[PDB]
Amino acid sequence: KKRPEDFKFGKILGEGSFSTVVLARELATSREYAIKILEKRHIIKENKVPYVTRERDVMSRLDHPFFVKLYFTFQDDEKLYFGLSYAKNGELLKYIRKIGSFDETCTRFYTAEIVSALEYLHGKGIIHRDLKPENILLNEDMHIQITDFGTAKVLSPESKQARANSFVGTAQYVSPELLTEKSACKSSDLWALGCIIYQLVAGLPPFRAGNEGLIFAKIIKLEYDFPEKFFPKARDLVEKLLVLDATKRLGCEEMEGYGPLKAHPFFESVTWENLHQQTPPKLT
Ligand SMILES: Nc1ncnc2[nH]cnc12
Repeated sequence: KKRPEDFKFGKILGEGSFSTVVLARELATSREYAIKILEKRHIIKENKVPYVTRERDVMSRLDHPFFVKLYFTFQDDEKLYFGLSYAKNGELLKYIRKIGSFDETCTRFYTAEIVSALEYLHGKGIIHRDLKPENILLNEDMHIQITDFGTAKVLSPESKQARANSFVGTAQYVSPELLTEKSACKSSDLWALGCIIYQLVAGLPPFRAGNEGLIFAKIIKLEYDFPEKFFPKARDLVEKLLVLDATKRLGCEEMEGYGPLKAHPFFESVTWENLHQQTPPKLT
């Protein structure tokens, strides 16, 4: 292949430090895409080529309903273009802020979608490393579409790699092992999941401060509290995820993976099959 003139560009969906995402319609098919556009001069000058390459390589591996899809890539002299699925309802974070928190049914449903997504991702040997509500988009049907793969890692199957050495993430969601051991693992995403479940119920993530270093100090000490009213089985689940030892988090490989996590009592009423076809509960 496609070229820019094959599309009609509409509204700007997002502006980042080195990318712009624009809604577009492909003329020959009438399909809508979110097109992420990178200016080559800028990505070269600012040493972002590895992250752009990583995003393309990781997204090309993914095929599951709970991820943003990469349908095509093309470039011209100035720019690289990634054709992505359009998530019309934007970031999960927007809904947390607006409603303040989610009821139990909605927490359960969205948590189950995230767990299903992570099961798929980790089953492919990929760590996200920057899981957070801003990176969990919502499609027109209000199912999740996880994005932001330029800081993800494909663990090498040939070496049975478990640990990744790049320092990436977001302070509120970063795992203690990355801070203290300088590496992340698949279980690092389970720590982020714990933060996210907490945030859905309480309205804010559990380790928070106006300076990143203050957050790091709390993470490494497991310094957080629950508000007095927090759904008890969700509290139990969070306490099984926000564990300093990454080999002791429910869902991790050392604990036999996603079957035991899906078996947690908080999920007793979830039907895991065809979750992407179930009608999400309305957010109120
Ligand atoms: N795929 C997408 N859909 C909607 N907004 C986005 N912002 C970044 N990627 C997006």
